[PDB]
Amino acid sequence: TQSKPTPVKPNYALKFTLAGHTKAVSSVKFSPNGEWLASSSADKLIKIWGAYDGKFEKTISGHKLGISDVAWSSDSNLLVSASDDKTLKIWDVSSGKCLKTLKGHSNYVFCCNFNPQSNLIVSGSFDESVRIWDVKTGKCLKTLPAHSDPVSAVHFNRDGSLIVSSSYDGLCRIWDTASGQCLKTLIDNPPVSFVKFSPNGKYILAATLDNTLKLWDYSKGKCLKTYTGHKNEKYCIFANFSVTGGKWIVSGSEDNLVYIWNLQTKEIVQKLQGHTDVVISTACHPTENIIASAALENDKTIKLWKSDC
Ligand SMILES: COc1ccc(Br)cc1S(=O)(=O)Nc1cc(Cl)ccc1O
Repeated sequence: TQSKPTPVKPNYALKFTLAGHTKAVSSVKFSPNGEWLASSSADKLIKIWGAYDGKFEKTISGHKLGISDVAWSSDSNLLVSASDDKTLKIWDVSSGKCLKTLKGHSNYVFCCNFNPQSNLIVSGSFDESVRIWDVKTGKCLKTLPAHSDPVSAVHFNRDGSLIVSSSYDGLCRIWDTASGQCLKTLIDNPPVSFVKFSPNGKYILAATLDNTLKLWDYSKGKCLKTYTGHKNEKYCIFANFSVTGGKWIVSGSEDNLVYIWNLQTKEIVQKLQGHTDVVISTACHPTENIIASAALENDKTIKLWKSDC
């Protein structure tokens, strides 16, 4: 009498629009505890918003130029941001203040993430390097000469033992965190604009600037699934796994829509309309069927969408 729900499609609908940034939004992320959404922007600001109701909570300031990415610690108490001012900053969310400024990159910092233990941060920069930083001291532990063009994404796996990086040089590389040495290079060679590890730890989801998302088994070098129909030839647009309800892949797009695909069949199951510029970033809530999306400078808003499945 116990049955398994299996949705053909979700029904995400617009619930709230979050206004307040004054330039393009660059990233949105839900806190691990589900309570908050953080956004970053070219306007040099981080904003915090209620994850369930969209209500503005606070602004966090101090970078001297625009910000490309922001990421939460596992306990939801810290943020790290990556800026054009060549630094990362670690923030105490409660106080709103900067704890540490991570100095060492020689050009814009584009991407960042804590490891799950949250004692480390990983960054990637226009300077073509990946850096690994100690949270407690705020100092650089390792500099990896990772790529030969800007680094577009960095992500740790679930125990922090591996980092995956992507670059406009066309490569995805897997690094051993403890030693900094490369375990594998995945290779046409179109620019890779986003990558992250999959929920089961075995795959990487990679976006390339040829309008294509691919799910790769990184150990076998085999592409398992491919998702198309969206537009992505210019911007580094995040992609997500939606793990709370039906199994979906989510991404923004240069045609101003959020795209959602069936993980297994690869068919588009919904397109979310409402933004008025490129949707550069999307995020999926960790426990509820909620999506956040954010757009470039003609729009400058974040939208929260909710589904029943
Ligand atoms: C547990 O893993 C999840 C869970 C949710 C999602 Br959305 C993706 C993954 S996965 O990408 O890591 N594994 C996977 C891949 C395919 Cl192609 C088919 C079925 C799968 O469970």
